[PDB]
Amino acid sequence: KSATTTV
Amino acid sequence: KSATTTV
Amino acid sequence: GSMDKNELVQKAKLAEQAERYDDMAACMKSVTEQGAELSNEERNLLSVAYKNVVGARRSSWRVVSSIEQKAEKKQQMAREYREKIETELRDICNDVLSLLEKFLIPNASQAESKVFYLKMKGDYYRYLAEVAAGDDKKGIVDQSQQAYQEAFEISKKEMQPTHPIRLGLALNFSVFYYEILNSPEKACSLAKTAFDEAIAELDTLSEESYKDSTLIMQLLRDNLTLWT
Amino acid sequence: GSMDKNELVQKAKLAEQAERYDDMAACMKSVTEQGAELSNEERNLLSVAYKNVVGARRSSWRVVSSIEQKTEEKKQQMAREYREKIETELRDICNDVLSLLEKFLIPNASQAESKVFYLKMKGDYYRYLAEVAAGDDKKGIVDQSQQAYQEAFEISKKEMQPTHPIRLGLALNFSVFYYEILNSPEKACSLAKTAFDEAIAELDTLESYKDSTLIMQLLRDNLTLW
Repeated sequence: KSATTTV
Repeated sequence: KSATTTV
Repeated sequence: GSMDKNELVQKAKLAEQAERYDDMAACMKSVTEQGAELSNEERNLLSVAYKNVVGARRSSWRVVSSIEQKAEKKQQMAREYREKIETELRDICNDVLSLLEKFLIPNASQAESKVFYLKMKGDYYRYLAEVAAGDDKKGIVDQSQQAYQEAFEISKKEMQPTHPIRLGLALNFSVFYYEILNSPEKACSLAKTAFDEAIAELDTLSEESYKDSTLIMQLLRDNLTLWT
Repeated sequence: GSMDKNELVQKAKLAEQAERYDDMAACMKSVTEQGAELSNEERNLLSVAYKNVVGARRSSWRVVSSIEQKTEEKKQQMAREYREKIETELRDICNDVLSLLEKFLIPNASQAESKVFYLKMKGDYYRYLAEVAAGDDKKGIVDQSQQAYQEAFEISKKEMQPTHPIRLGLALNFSVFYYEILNSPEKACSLAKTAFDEAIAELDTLESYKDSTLIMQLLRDNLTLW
């Protein structure tokens, strides 16, 4: 899927 | 620590 | 006066080391409910603990929700399990969302806090929209758009396009439009915009914001790429 | 007749995919208690689910048990009680597996490689129970392991080529038992090398290929850093 914020 | 079985 | 707001922040960090996020999230829920405003450290510990906790469920959700589609007795086995996780997931979202609207958001001076917590609000309502099914769906999809917009406009009038938080906001927001609000148009619209605008002052990003700023723009761009 | 032993094995594999081992271990506990003997697949699903579940606790245990001493009062009691919460959480897992082994698995396994496999596990979980074990009852659990391991070593040491993974692993975990648990750095390498050199002799045989080498590597990695 699409990417998003993480750390 | 020392190693041991896994998978 | 019942309890010690500080030992909790510690337990939260000791839980992180032991990699027990469910425990870590609980310790941070208790801290937020103390009323005080979350310090940058505590604010991260919170965002970290919950994104890790809801993370496992969203991941498990997709996995099970997939093998569900791909016998009846053989599918009902998978159907009910995805509903068990789904509610487990819906619970996490509601605690954070409450913790946000009732304590965090209304109680945050720093505009970058008001956009940070508000990004979260947009985020968790979106995860709640992903697993969301039925009619109430369109309603939660809206709570997200608004929470994200309310934050975009705040950063779009308070933070340099190179600032990570605003970049991330643009990133997650754009993804909301693509996946959730089935609008592949508006999807890249803000993706590029926030990206090109970030490139302009790219030569700034003092050696501080520097990394995270670029990391996101990369994702911002990686998104744009695989969207065309 | 109160339930479907098969759907459980399925739920156990659907839980693995979704990476929910606590769920996975539960489904396999239910399967073992059905009485039937565990097929090679079901047997792995069990070993996998539980080693993954106790794994998280042993790891978290060390982490918290460490920062406990370093910050060695109100700041230490915070960490002390947390390691005791995990410890019992860990002790529970071990007791379910250990019971599942001595009451169902071990007494009901034809294949000698099963009798040494399940018995290896018995030696393993009693050892994890010995790691976090404190006090007097300690020496007692440390013994339950040694014996379970020995009872298995001798079985493989008279039933499986020194190149067979399961026996290699048995030698591996056993040797580690002697080093870390039974503070005997002597006997530690004793079997480590032995099972290793003996494995090298028919090394030109080995399907088993990969796992066989993987272990011998660990077997050797151990010897090196020991």
